[PDB]
Amino acid sequence: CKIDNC
Amino acid sequence: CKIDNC
Amino acid sequence: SPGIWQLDCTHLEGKVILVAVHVASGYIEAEVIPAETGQETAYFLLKLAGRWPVKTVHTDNGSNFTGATVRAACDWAGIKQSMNKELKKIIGQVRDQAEHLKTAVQMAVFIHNHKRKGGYSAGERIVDIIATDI
Amino acid sequence: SPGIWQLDCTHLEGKVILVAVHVASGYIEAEVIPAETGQETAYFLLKLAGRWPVKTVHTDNGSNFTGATVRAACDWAGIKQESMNKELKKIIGQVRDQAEHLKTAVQMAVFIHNHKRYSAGERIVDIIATDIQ
Ligand SMILES: [Cl-]
Ligand SMILES: [Cl-]
Repeated sequence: CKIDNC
Repeated sequence: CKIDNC
Repeated sequence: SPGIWQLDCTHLEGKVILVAVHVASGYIEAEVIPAETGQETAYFLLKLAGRWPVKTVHTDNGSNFTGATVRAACDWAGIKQSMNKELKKIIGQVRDQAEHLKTAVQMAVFIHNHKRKGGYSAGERIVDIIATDI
Repeated sequence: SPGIWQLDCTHLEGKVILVAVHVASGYIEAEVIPAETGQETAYFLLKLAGRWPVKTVHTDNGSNFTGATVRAACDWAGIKQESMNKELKKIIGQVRDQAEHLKTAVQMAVFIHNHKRYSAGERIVDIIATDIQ
């Protein structure tokens, strides 16, 4: 879970 | 002369 | 509250514009984005939250808010989850001065935020409200 | 002095980042742009000038400032024409793995920079508010 791709 | 292409 | 913003979308020329309004002052931040997606919406909010003290952002609660990435960005940044017409009116006044819609939008933002009657502009009102709150 | 900004460029992962520093407060606006061109630089400044009361922007006076487009945008908007880059790159490196795209990591760094504790974000509003008064 990234801040731009969760 | 536009604000983005002069 | 000084920390409260309203986020809406509007559409011109087949493109999407997101508009964030600081509710207490009428100050706006707006951008053309490539699609009305969670990822684009999350990025716009992350950007906003870095520039102003954003506590709550009221949104339309539509398709681009139901996913994982807005929720993750908002968590990270500590954000809890007339104007469109006005802004399109100004965009129309300047549109022919720019090749690209994005430029016209930012000219409109400038106009909107710096316009004043003699009293204050929206840019002046937002700073005055946040400073009084500090 | 409230109206004075410094614009610089910095480079990471083969991309270009423009950094605008409000000199009196240390508040920053930064973003990744696709190339260090007049047109991209003009658009960044136009954006900035719509958000803050920008009187004077000090630049590096390099290749992206000699052309027609920057001049036109600054005119319109009424703008007259290393620690920080290093600081911002440091923060970017701390968050980088939390984002797919560099652009996200930059805005996380902006957030951190501006809100770290007064904060820079608090200082800029205080300085501008005192000026309007
Ligand atoms: Cl929306
Ligand atoms: Cl530069």
